[PDB]
Amino acid sequence: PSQFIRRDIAQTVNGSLTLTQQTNLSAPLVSSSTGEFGGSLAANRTFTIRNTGAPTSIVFEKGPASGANPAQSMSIRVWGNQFGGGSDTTRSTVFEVGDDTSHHFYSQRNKDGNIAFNINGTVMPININASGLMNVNGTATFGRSVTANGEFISKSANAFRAINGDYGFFIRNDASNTYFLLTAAGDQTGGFNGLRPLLINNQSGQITIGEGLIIAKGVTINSGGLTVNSRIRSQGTKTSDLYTRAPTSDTVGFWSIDINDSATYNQFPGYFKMVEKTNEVTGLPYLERGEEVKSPGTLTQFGNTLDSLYQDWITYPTTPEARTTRWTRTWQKTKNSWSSFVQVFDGGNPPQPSDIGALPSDNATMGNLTIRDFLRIGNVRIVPDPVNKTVKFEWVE
Amino acid sequence: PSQFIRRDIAQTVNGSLTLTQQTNLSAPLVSSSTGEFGGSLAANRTFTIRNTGAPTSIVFEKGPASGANPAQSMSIRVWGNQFGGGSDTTRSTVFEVGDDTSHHFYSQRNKDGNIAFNINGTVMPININASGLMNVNGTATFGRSVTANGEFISKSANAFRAINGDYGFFIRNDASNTYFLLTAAGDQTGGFNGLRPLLINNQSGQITIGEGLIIAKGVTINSGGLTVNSRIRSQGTKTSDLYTRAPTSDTVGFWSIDINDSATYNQFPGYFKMVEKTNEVTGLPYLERGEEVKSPGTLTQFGNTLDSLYQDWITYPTTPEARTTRWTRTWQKTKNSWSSFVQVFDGGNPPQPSDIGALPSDNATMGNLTIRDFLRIGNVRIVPDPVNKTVKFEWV
Amino acid sequence: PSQFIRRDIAQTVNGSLTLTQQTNLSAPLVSSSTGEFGGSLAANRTFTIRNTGAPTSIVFEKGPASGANPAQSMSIRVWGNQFGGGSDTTRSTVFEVGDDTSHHFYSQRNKDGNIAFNINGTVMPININASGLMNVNGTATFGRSVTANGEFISKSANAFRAINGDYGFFIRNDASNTYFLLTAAGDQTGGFNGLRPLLINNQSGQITIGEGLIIAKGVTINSGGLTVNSRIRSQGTKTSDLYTRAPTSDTVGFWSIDINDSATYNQFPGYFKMVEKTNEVTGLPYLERGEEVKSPGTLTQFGNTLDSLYQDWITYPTTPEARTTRWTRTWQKTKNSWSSFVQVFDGGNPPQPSDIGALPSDNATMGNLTIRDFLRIGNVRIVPDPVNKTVKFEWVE
Repeated sequence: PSQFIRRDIAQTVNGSLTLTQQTNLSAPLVSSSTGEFGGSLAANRTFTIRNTGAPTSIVFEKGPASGANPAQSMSIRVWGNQFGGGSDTTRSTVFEVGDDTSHHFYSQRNKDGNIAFNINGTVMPININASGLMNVNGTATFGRSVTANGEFISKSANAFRAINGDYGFFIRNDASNTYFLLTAAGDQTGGFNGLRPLLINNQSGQITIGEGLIIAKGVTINSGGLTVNSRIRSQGTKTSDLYTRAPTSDTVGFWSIDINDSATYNQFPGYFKMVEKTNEVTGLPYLERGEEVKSPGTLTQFGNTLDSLYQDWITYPTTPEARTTRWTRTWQKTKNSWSSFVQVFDGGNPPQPSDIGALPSDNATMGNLTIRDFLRIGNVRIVPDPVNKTVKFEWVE
Repeated sequence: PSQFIRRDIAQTVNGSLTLTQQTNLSAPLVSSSTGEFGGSLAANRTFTIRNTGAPTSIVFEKGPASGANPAQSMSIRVWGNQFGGGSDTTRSTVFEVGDDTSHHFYSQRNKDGNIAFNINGTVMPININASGLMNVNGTATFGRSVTANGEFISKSANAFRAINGDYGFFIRNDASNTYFLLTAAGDQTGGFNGLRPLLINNQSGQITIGEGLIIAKGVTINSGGLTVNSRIRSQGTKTSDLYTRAPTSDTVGFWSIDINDSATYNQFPGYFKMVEKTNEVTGLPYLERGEEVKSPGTLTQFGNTLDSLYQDWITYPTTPEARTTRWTRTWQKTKNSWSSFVQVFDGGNPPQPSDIGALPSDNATMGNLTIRDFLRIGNVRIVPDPVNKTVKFEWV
Repeated sequence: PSQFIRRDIAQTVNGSLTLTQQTNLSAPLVSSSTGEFGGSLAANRTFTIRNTGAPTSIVFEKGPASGANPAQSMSIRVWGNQFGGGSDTTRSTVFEVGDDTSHHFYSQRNKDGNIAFNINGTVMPININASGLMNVNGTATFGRSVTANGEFISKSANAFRAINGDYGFFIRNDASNTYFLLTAAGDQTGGFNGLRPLLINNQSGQITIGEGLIIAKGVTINSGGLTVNSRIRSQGTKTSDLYTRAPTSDTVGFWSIDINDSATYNQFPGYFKMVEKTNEVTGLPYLERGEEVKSPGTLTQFGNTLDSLYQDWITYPTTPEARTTRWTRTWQKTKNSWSSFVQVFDGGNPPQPSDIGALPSDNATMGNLTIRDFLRIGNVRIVPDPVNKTVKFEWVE
């Protein structure tokens, strides 16, 4: 009648067909319902998951817990919240991959049009090459060098540290001063010890070096002077020829030298032996200069130029009866020579009557003497007697 | 004939069927055409998108703009340009994910066989662990420490900066000199102010410290000497026992001490009062020594060693008629003592006849004198007369 | 009869049907077998790949090597090894994308529940924003500034380097000392040259500056003193008023000045041209002062305070007959004046009899003299003759 199906015209089948043989189609299959295949599936070029009100997804089933199967099912879901009316409408288009516990990753176009790729864990690339910015909130470690075309800036008080062997060296800006500091040995990442090698006042720029300073190749203080607690050893260059050496631009200035070798000090002036004499009349001692004796001594130079330069020589005693005598000379640029050392006159080295043209206090001899008022010999006074053009001899008493 | 579908052998059906009940299959479905399901679809194990000349893709539709739908449709496409597509041939195999506007990301293998994973925006992981290298073209910020097993190199003139509080401190290599510099207060990322704490010349390595230098625990200049503009205060260690103090390795050298306290300066030589007298005969004045007067003074030492060491003591006046006198002594290592201070003779402090063994210029007494030529008394010469065995007198 | 298909009840079919027109479904399609579509395919909302023991995948075919086709096929596979009984069972759930040669990338959740996203090559984002840690094993390069809230630490002996123009400057902790060093010109990334600008001893903190030091705005040594090899030029500030200038807190201390200009040196003491006289009886010479002659000289100051301050003036000869004479003075704080310069007495500049109140040895005149024992004139001794209350004459031969 029409309870059987036609091969030639359109037809509506109201019984469930089971097809036990291969079904072939050469025209569109259009269903308003589901498809289920117990074997594999293939289609040409494009698979489209259609959306009529809910986000689209692919589900990868986990299957039995055996072989190469995963522990959880996963999905790809394409969704957003721009149209959902929540407190957040900024997740405009999201491609999210995850399992039953949480997403693994997603890409997202924000409502602002920018794209994010979120990874819910650790990203493990080989190389990284980012065209834009980097931020990293946690600790960072690099296995090799780090080069920047810009500046390195630290907001940590301990800012820059170099660790090698037993010690950390570091630069610390504590807001008041910037310090160059060192760790205890074996505490290389830790705090500063008690050493204060160098600091810089952040306000004034003034530097304090706290554990001693050695300088090679000269020092010049341009301004402000120098204060020293509590001695200066200005050590002159000691040469065999100090007695005759012309100064140079390198040897001008202040220094002292200990001339302690006889080959040198024998060329220099000595001390003088002194004999303590007694004035017969008054009993007061006076020193009579005796023989010169060569001695070690200190040579001290002063003055800063090849014109302005002088020296002092101060003998020091090394034998039990040795005395000390000082001597002076001045550099004579126009003569290209040192003046001859002259003796300083002092209470240990007094000028002698013959040095100055003074009559000795006793046992004296002279060419001539003029007496205006009287000469007394023993108890006789000799006085002028001009009225008789002679002298009177007055026995006293 | 029969135009009815045989239930028993192979049948080509040439009208459109419309199946209202569940359709079961137990053998392959094989179509040369499209499929469209208005409900969900499932398959076992594997889904293959066949490629007969155009790249394969999955399209995820956006649907109506409501609920949890995305604003744009997305696609996964597997494509390349090694065999076509304009000028680039190096993108061999690309797995691209994106929306109607642009890709979000892709992986590719290039023609040389290397893999890139491109993200068209911000990658936001928790941790990063890269086995190879890193390049970042833009500014970088780190929330905690940054440790490198290698060196940190900056190609920026301002190279390394430590900011804390009001100030940035920084090292600047300007190509000529390397400077340690400071910002103005509250300009911590900015340029250097006028301070010049320290620079190093890049050619000579000579250092200039520009805002003063304090040093503790000693200074030694190994070579090249020292030049100072424009004074040196070498301040000796003032102790109560300076008069008797033996030098030590610490106190040898040059210094000066102001001995201003009588407890100490009373131990040292004073100045001498002096009275100007006039020689009656010549009219020429001379200074006659009187009482010693204790006085503050400057003690200055010279010499660098326990052998080579001497001192000067220069009194300074603190009362209106006070004079000034210098005194000297030498350290005597072998006797373990300072020599006694001796007075310096100078124009303000001349020797006296008593110091030198000389007769005073008048009112004098002596034991004996010998006169070779003549003794004149008033206007009479007393001379010897051999032809008489005595003296003779001669007027004028 | 039942050689045709019934159109109104359930019908098992055992022929192979070939449908040449569009097939329309309005109820589920349920197959135990495969599906293959030579055109495109679409479903609504969800696609599920079922798993009955082997991991699920999608395969994207490369097709012919033409147009916009890829060089290799790709797949997405969701798989694991937790259940496989192998030596690694930690890869619990893996979402893996790759081609015929290898994976490109994968996400996984491990057995510990943590997520990794592995990229088998170079990750190329625009920006990076990591909420956790960063480790990079290879070389790192940064195009702009690098700012850390924490400390920068290097474990490299050469730790921090600033390159500009021809030179690298760097800080090197070699485990013994920390050095500030410089490259040769044009070797900006290389080793140190021979320069030693600054180093810090890691154990003591002592600093050595090796290529000279200039300091401006003053130096103070708080402790430990100063040693200088091998001279000190303490250069006083030379003003026109040095003769009368009161000291100030800036000018106290030790210095020397070369007073080489007559406008200034004519205000200071001169030297004396000396005149040699000869004792008539001994033939021994003695010097006395001739004319004073103004001269350039060295002015040297000593002392540290406005109380404790003195000066020396040492003339230097600039002509044949010129001689060096020294002069001294003391700052008198309570009088607010320098003492008058007084002449130093020395061998070149001895005191005269008239300076000391001594009788001249030659050609002397005095008011009175008392002789106790004898006066001899030529060959006659005049002696006290107390027995005859006079004086006795005694010719001596």
